Amino acid sequence: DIQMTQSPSSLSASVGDRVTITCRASQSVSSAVAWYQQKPGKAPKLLIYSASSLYSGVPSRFSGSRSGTDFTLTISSLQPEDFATYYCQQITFGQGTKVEIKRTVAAPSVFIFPPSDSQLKSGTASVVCLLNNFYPREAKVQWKVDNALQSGNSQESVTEQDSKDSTYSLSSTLTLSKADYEKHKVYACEVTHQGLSSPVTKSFNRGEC
Amino acid sequence: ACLSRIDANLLQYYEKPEPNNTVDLYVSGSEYSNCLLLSNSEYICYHFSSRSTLLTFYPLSDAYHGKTINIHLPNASMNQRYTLTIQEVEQQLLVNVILKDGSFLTLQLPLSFLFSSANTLNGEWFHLQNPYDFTVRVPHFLFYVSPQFSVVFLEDGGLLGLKKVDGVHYEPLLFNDNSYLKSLTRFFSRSSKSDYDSVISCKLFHERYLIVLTQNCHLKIWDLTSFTLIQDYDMVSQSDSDPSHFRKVEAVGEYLSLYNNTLVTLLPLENGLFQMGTLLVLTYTFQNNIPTNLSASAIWSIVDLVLTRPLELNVEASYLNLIVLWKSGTASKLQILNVNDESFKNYEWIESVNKSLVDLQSEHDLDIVTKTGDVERGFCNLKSRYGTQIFERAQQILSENKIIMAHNEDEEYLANLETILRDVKTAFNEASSITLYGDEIILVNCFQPYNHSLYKLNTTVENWFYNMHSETDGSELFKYLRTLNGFASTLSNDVLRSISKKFLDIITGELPDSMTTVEKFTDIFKNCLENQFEITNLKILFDELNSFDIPVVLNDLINNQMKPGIFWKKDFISAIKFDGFTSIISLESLHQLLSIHYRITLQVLLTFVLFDLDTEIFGQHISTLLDLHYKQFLLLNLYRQDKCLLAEVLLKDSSEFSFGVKFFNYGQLIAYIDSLNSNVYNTENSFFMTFFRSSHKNIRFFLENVECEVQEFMFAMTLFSFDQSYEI
Amino acid sequence: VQLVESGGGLVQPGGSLRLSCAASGFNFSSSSIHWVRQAPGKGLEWVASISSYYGYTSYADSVKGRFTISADTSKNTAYLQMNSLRAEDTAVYYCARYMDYWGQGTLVTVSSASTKGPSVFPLAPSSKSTSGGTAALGCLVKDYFPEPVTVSWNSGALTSGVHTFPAVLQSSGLYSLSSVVTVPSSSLGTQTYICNVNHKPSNTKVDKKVEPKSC
Repeated sequence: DIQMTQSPSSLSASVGDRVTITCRASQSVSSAVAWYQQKPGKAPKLLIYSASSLYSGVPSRFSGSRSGTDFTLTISSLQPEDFATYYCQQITFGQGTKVEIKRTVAAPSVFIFPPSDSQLKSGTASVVCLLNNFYPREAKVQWKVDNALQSGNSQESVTEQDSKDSTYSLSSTLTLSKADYEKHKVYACEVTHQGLSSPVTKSFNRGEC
Repeated sequence: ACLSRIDANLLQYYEKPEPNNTVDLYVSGSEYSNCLLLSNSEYICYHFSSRSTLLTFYPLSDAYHGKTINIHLPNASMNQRYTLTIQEVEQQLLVNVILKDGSFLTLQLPLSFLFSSANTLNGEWFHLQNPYDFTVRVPHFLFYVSPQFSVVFLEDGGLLGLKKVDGVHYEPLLFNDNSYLKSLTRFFSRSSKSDYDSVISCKLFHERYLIVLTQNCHLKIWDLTSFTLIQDYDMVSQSDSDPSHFRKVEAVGEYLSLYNNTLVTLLPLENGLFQMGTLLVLTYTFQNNIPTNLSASAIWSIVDLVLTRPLELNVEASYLNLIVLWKSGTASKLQILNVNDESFKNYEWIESVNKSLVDLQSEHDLDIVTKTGDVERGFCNLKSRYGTQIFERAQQILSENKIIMAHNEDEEYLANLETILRDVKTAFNEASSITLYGDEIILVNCFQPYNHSLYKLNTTVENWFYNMHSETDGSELFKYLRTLNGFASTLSNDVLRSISKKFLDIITGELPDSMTTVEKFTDIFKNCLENQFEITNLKILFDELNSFDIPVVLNDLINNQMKPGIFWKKDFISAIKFDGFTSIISLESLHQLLSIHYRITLQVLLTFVLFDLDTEIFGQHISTLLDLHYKQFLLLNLYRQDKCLLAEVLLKDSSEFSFGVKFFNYGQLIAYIDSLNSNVYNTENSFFMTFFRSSHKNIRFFLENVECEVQEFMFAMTLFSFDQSYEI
Repeated sequence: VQLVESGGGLVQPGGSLRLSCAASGFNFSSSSIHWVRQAPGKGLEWVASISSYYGYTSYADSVKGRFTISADTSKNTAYLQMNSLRAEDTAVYYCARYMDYWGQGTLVTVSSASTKGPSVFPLAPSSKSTSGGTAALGCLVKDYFPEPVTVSWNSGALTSGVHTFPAVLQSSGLYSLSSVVTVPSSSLGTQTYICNVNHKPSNTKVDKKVEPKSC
C-alpha cells in the first residue's frame, strides 16, 4: 500500500502569507494526485485534481504542482477563512496538514480545581487543571503529587481556535481512587509554555479550604 | 472526443537539438508563433520572441537540414505581434512592424533566401521609416490590406491609413472620425484612461469592406472606397442585456473570423458566446448566438479560431465548421463547432483529447512496453521519449537549480528529471495559433520553435479507445471491448507485463510448441493471474461476456477493424523530397494506433486464458491474436528504442514511397497510417536490425522476443559484443 | 445534486449495519461510488468502491471479507453492508462519487452499554480569585452515554467567555465533558451564573447554579 507523507503536519501563517504544503509518495505514483480542504465537522471539498488542475469554482489562490515524487499545494495569499486540514490523495490519503491563522504567543492563565465533595462521595477523585487562552497550541502539563511525578493517570483535551483572538484553551484531568487521593497532601499542576518565562505551578493542599 | 493529439518535435530524430544551418540577421521565439503557406507549396513557420525583439523563420517540412533565420530587432514592437504583419507579396516575405519608438520597419525576405543555403543576404532587406508621430497617439494593432495599403488602429480609438506611393515610402490617409464627440457627454472624457473603445479584432471583406470589433463589442464596418463609417451594430443589445457584468475586452485577440459571407464573433458572457450572422449586399444580419460548453468556472481564453468548410465528422448533418482553440495556463483545449444547416440554430459541439497518447500513458501509468530496471535504462528511456531539445533544456534547468547527479544510480535525481522533462515539454507545447495544413488538417503551433501539435480525426477503434468511460450507446463490439477493459483495468501493470511476456513466450517457443494451447494458458494462469485479481470482477466479466455473440464480434474486430485493407495504391501522394514533418506525424500516429491495438489484443487474449473457450473453434483467432500481439510489441519496442531508425526502415520499406508521403486531407492520412499498419502486420525488422548493427541492451529482449537461424547468429554476436555467445 | 446517507448509528460489536447512499443530480449509471471513512480525530480512509457501469467492486485490506458494497442503478442508490463490526470500525462514513460529490456522512458507533444520563458537578470559582481580576467557573458533566450533551449558561444569555470542551471518553465507556466561563471577580458575590445541561438521549435536563464554596 502506498504511503503519502505530508509536511509539515501542522503549520501556522499570517493573512496574506504564501503557504506551501508538500506531499511525498512512498512509491512513485504518477500525476494521479488530488488535494482537498476539510473544515472541521464537514465533508472534504476537492481543490486540485491531476496534480495541477484547478477544480471548478475554487479560488485561484490555490494551486498545485509536481516535482518528481514531491507534490505541492500552494496558497498564494492566505485568507482568514482558509484554516482547515488539507489532504493529498493518490486509494490512500495523506495524514493531513493542519493550518490555522498564526498569531502572537499568548501565555495561558492557570487554574486548579480539587475534587468536589460529591465526587469523593462515590469513590473516585478527579483533579482538574485549566489553561486558558494561550498560543501556540503546544502546552505541557505536568502533574505532581507530594512533588512525585505522575504518568499514565491523566488525560487532556484542547478547544478549537477562538474565532476572534485565535487562542486555545486546555483542560487536564488527573484521576485517582478516593483512597489514593487521601494518601497524599499537596496536589499541583505545572505548566510549561512559550509564553511563560518559567513554568507555572498551581496547587492546593487536600482538605484545607 | 472525435479527435486525438499527435505531438511533433521536428528535431526528435536527430542528436543536435539545433539545426547546423542557422543564420542571424541584424537590423540597425516563445510568445507568438504561426504558419504561412507560400507559392511553392511549402509552409514557413515564424516565431516572435517574448520580448518581441526577435523574429524567427524555419521551413515546416525540413527543420533540421533546412535554414532557420533569426532576425534581430533594434527594439520591441509597439504592441507585440499585434503590431506586426507578414504576407507574401511577389516571391518575397514582406514583413511590417511598428516598433515601440514609433518607427515603421519594413522587411523584404526573398523566398529563395528562405529556402537557400546562403548565410548572407544582399540588397535592401530592411527599411526604417517615420511616417506618423506615434509618440502622442499610440497605436496597438496593425492590419494588412494590400501590398501598398494597410490600416493602423490606435489606442484612443482612431484609425490611420497607410498608403504606399513608390516601393518604400508610406503616407497617412486619415479617416473621418466623429466618435470622439461622445466626450461632450458627462460619461466620457478625451483625457480619461478608461472610456477608449479600441479595435480588438479586424477582417477584410471582398478587398473593400473592413469589419472591426471594438472593446465594447461594437461591430463597426468601414468602406475603404468611401473611407467612411457605414455600419455600427451593438452586438450585445440582442441577447439578454445583462446589467450585472459584460466584460469589455481588455486586449487584442482573435475574436472573429469569416469564411465566405458568414461571420462569427466571440462575445464574453462567462467567456461564452459565439454570435454568427451573414454579410451581404453592406449589411450584417444576425442569425443566432451559440453559447459555449465550458465549465470549471469557464476560465479558458481564446487563442485562435478558424471558420471553414465542413469536416468529415461522425454526424453527416453539417454545413459549416468552426475550429476553436482555448487555453488555460499551459493546458489547451481544441473544439469543433459543427453547424448543421443554413439556420445557425442547429449545431453540435465536438470535443477532442487535449493530451497525446504517450503523455496520457505516462501520466496514468498505463505504459506496459517501456523497459524497466537500471537507472541508466531510465535515462535512455526518457532521452529517447522526449528528444534532445527538451532533455537538454531539462538538464540545463537542473544544474541552474543546483541539482547535480550524485552517482550512476542516483534515483532521487531521475525522479526530478521526470518532472522537469514533463514541465519543459508542457511549456514548449503551449498553444499559440492554428494553421489549416493542407485542405482540412488541424494544426496547432506551439510557443517553442520546432514544436507543433497535429489534431487527428479518430478512426472507429480510436473513438472506442478514447471513449470507454463515456459512449452512451455504441455497437456490440464497443460494449464487448468496454467490458474487457472493465475487467483488465483492475489488474496491475506487473501482472499485465508478465502476461504479455508469456504471450511472446508462446511464439518464441520458450513455452514449448510441444504443449497444447490449453496447457500454455494454464501455465500463464497459474504463474501470472492466480491470486492476482478479485473474483467478484471475474464473475462480472463472465456475466457481461455471456450477453455477447463472441465469434461474430471477434470476427469483426480481427478481420475488419484491426486487420487493414489490401491496397491497389490509393494515392498517398509520393514525396519528391524527405518531409520530416509528415514523417514524424506518421510515425507518432502509427504508434498511437498500434498502442491501442496492443491494449485491445492483450485484453482479448486475457479473456482467452481465463475462460473455457473451445481452443479448437477459436484456434485461428487465438493464433492470429498472438501473432498480432507479437508484432505490436515488437514495433512499440523499436519505436521507443530508436525512433529515427524505425522511421528510416519503415519508409525505406515502401519502395515507391521511399522518400515519404504528402497528405492534404484526413482521409489520405488515415489511409497512409493504415498502409503502414498493413506493412507491420504482414523487411522492416531486417533493415532495422541491419542498420542498427552497422541500442545494445534493447536487442537482448529484442533477440529474445523479435528473434523468434538468423536469430541465433544475432544473439551470438550481440552477446559477444561470452559463454552464452560461444555456446549458442 | 446530492448524495444522501442513511442507516448508521449504534451497533453491538460483531453486529451488522446496511448503509444507504441515495444519489441525485448526476448520471448514476456511469459513475463510481466510493465509501470513505474518518475515525474520531484521524484522517480519511478509503474502504471500497463500485463501478455502476460494470458492477466492478474493490475493497481496502482492512475491511475485506466483512464489507460488501453494492448498487441499484434503477433507484440511483448504493449500499454498504457491514458485517462482523469492530471497535476499529467506529467512525464517520461518507459516500462519494467519481471525488466531486460528497455525502453529508453518517456516524457509526461500535460498542455497547445502555443509555446513561449525566451527573453534574460545580467547578467553583477559587476563593483566591484575583481582586479586580478575572475568575473562572464551570460545570463538569460526568458519566453519560451515548453522546451528545449541550451546555448553556443563564439560558443562553451568557455566551461571552464561554468554552464548552470536547467530550473525552473514559475507560469506563462513559463520556465526560467540562464547560467553563470567565467572569469578573467582583461579580462573584453579586451575580448569578447557572449552567444548563441537556442530554436528549435520556430526557435529562440539569440546571446547576455555581457559586463560591463556604467554609
